[PDB]
Amino acid sequence: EQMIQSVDRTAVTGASYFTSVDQSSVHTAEVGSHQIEPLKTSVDKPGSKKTQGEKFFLIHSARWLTTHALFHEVAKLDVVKLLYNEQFAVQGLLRYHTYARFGIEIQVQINPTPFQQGGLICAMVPGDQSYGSIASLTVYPHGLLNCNINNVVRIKVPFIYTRGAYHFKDPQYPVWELTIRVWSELNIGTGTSAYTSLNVLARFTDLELHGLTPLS
Amino acid sequence: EQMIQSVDRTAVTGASYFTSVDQSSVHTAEVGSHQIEPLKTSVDKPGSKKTQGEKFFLIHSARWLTTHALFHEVAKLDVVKLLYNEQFAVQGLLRYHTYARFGIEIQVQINPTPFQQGGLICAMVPGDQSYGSIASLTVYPHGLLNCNINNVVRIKVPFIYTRGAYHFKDPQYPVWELTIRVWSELNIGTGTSAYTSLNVLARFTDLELHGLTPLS
Amino acid sequence: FTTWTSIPTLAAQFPFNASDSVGQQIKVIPVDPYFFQMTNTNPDQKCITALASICQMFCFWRGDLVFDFQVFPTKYHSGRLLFCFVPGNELIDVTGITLKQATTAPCAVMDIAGVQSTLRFRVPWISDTPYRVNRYTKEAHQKGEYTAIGKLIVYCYNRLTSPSNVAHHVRVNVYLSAINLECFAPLYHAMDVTTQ
Amino acid sequence: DDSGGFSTTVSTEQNVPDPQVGITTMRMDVSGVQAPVGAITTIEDPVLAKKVPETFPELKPGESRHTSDHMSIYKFMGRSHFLCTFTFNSNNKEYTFPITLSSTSNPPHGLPSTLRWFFNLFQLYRGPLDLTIIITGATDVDGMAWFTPVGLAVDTPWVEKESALQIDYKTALGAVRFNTRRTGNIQIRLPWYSYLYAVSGALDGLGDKTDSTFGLVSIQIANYNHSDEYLSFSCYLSVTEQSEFYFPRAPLNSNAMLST
Amino acid sequence: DDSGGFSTTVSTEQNVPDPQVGITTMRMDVSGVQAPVGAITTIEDPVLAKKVPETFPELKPGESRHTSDHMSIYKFMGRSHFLCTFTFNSNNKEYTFPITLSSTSNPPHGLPSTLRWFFNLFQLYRGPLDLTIIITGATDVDGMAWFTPVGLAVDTPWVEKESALQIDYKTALGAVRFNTRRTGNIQIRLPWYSYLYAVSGALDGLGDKTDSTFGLVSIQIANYNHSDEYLSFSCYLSVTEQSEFYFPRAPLNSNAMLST
Amino acid sequence: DDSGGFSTTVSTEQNVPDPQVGITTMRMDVSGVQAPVGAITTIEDPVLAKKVPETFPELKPGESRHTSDHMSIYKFMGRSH
Repeated sequence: EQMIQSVDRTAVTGASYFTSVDQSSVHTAEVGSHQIEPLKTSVDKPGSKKTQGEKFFLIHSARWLTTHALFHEVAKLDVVKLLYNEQFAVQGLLRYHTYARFGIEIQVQINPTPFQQGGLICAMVPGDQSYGSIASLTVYPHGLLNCNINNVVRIKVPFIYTRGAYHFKDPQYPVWELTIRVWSELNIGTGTSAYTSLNVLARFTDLELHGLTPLS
Repeated sequence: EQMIQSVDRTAVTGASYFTSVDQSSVHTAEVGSHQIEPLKTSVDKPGSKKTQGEKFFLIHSARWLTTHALFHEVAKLDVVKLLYNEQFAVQGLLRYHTYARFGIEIQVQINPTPFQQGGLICAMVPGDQSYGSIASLTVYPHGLLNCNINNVVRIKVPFIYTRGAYHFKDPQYPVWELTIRVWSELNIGTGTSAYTSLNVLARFTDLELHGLTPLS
Repeated sequence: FTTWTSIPTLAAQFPFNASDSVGQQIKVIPVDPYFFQMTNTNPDQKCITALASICQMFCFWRGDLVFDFQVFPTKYHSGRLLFCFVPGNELIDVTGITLKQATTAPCAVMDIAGVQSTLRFRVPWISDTPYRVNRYTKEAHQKGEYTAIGKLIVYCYNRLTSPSNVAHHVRVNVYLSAINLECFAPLYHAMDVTTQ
Repeated sequence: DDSGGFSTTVSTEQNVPDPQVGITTMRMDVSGVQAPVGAITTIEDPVLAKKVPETFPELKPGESRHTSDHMSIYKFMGRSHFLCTFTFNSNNKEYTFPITLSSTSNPPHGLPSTLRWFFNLFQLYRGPLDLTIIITGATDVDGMAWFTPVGLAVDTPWVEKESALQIDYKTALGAVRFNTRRTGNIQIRLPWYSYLYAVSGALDGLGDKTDSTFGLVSIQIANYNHSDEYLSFSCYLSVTEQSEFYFPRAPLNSNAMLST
Repeated sequence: DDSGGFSTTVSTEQNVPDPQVGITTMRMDVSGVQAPVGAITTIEDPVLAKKVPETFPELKPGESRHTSDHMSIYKFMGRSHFLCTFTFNSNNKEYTFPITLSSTSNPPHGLPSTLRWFFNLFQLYRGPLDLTIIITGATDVDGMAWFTPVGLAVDTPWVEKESALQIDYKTALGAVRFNTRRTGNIQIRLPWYSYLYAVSGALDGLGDKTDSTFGLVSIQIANYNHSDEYLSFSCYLSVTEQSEFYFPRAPLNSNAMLST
Repeated sequence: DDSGGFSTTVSTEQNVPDPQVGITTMRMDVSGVQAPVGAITTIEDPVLAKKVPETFPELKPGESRHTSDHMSIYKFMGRSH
């Protein structure tokens, strides 16, 4: 007894999310193999989620001057919204994926000349500075600045939000709001320079992606 | 003997490719942890390289008619160039990464009515149809079409190119060129419909990414 | 020939003034072993790098490159820089890149202040072809044959703050060293000074 | 699968390279009382197209009666074939011809009879070649031959003129030195000096004049001339055992197989 | 220490000769989760300048795909390059040229294109060389080549005139005898006949014309001439595997790399 | 680290929740012949800001004399408002 087998009609193939089931199917032929390159024309790792979406991104550049009074808010911005911009590589991962869940890494670098004096504050505020005390900001995870000792601090805070995932197209409220206020006034004499720079390097940590969208 | 330790000055931190070394450093504080969601508001897998960049993408829609003569080339296109377009999710991975190395998966689905007759050819051609024989196309990895038996075929071919990586901004020549020619003429009588559709579903296999660019 | 190549030899020179804007391009560098621009008037001589003389006697080259940007500030200067790597060829309109668009490309941040000057920035092989040709023997441009696997841009990531009793510029030297270098198919070609 | 494209059927290995060695030898009846299963089949499915072909009850033809083998490229294109030929007009007219594997370059300025068909049967090429030149004609003529890879400065292709190059650029690349009275012929290899991976014969566009060429043979003469006699050089090619072949291509049509 | 110069720190071994063989081969990740320590460093201290260079998380490029090796001088300068060339005017015009490794001697009377750059990359030189001469031109000409070390009586350098020397002084030093019709080319060694230790290329003053030269190749002809035809000789050089190299020097600037 | 942001120093756990139960009880001298290390410190570094505060040679105040506890929210906001 001989039997000539025929082609199967039903087939469940495709990709992760794009799912197709066909009634008229055929055998997918395959020749060759995925060839590796021994004399590597690229000595670093390829593009991946781990190295692209988590890397320090400059979001704002201001300049702390001498004419600022006490407890003047130097910077007032959204850490999440400034990372949503066309000029970054995190635009490439967040454009097709709507939902977002992430931790916030903060590193702020300033550069004073040592013939000045004064100090700053860098707190991480959830939501808004609605009725929080200026003098009680150290309860927040903060990092201070000094013209005597250091010029680099870092702050690692988790996702503080009323929900779990994030919507980019219509946010209810900003998730984090990085604040920088004048902790001590910047004084100079004669000849000492009356400017010193300020930069905020921010990046995401522990990103999830859910629910792909067709729209931009 | 007591010793008060101080802050380290040198620090090597950052991301995969973005590399920074600072002279004025501070300890990166860290609070909380990356929280998981037990009542999952997303039952599928998150966005990744494995499920996004390898999924069937319709690249062309033509219509094989009855008035076509013998050995008329129905489709003439570039499989790699039509996948380079704004309306796909593979634009999101290839926009920041210049170099490319990929295998070509092909699935072509047509839909004839069973009161017609005729056949097609679907070969995969490296470079161009410069001086190849029309009658000797079966040496190529092909898949034929028939009004009698089947309507779904699949072809898996490797990366056939003079070099190893690919440049999107200025190609020397097209890597693959999917050809579809009239293998048998489509005849009808009276009342049988004089049109039948044609679709090409193509996707990448075994993609590498090297050498990120700042330009678009 | 490894003894001459990986030793850091001066290839260029650019200062860091204080009269510039945030994100202004200072100097664009075609990243290749064929890079030299300095000279001397007395005696009549054009200064060559030890890497370029080794590689100017070949048709092809392949290997990584290590730049060494040594600054000479005072102890009171400050500000930062951004050493972005823009790949491709030697001929695009590279001076239209926004500073936040350079954050997608691989890079490295750096503080000017401190007690360590030289940041050894290494160049990966970002290329479409495995063998990169010496095109400088020819005199006609041609798409397909390149010499630079990328272009370096030192951005004005921050401005220069300084006291009054020093100058308003910080000079950055450009050494040139290489690692994993490979060259074959010899020739003879006396290279020309790249005036960018 | 690394990609994630799932199917209801299984795609097998189609178009298996080198299915048979063409010697007719033994390696009863082939068909016979056993019924022919490959008599009727389905050709649209490549799985059932792999069935053994028979329609008649057969047996073995037998062992072949030539000791050598004439079904591999290593012993078929080993016999050398024509590439080009050229003459001389005046003193020190250095000649320069490239080797272009394209089929667009019609002969004599391109590929002649056998090499035009052979350099369009396979897609990519990576490896050396054999070069046998023949010197025939006038006597007491000095000469020199050398190699020059692509991507360098060289004289004009297929045009006989005075060389703008010098003895320092020609001899530093690698060369030989002979005389047209001693031996009059040179059998020389053609090594693979290329920065790219592999060259390809059949191309169009701007990549055909860039991603196909792999070598250049160029000759300068001296002590010319003597009493009036022609001076013609020949250039032949043959494949060597160090190269390989890739992706079997459909052959050239009948309107392209032309000779000089 | 034998001298007695004490210090509070330790001086290490700076500028280590031949740090790497230039084949790209294997001998995971080079950088990665491990932090780059050679990203930032201090270059004024040569101890901390010995740190491994990296700034990016990397991995191996892989194994190279040419079997030969083109990163050692034994197989780079093995391909021979130009030294000089000369012609003839009358009967028995013995030619005499020295080999001077100086960069002050501009070509043609000195070092041409490749050898001018190569004989100023290293300080001292001690060992033999390869000499390949090529005879091209008129026929039925007798000739003789010989060696003569420095510090002896010899004819005028780079000037073609009648030889004041004789057959007893030329043949007692060592010589060959040939004819321009039989073979027309000679591949000959250049042995190290020098009383000093090693010669040095780049010098100035009166020591440049004394502490650089190591050899002299000189040719006398006969049976000249026949019907009017040029008679040009060539002289090429290549390094041999018996010599060594010392103290790596900065290369030549762009105003010195000149050709003939 | 899951992200890949490397540093030359170590960031410790800052602003630890609920450092102390507010009952004054025992759980010799607190400071004394042993020198006060938390007298002088650096507050810009949160690592050295974790040092124990003292400036005087001290001892224990003792056990509190109310049985109930009035330093947790479960028994402070339990009285309705």
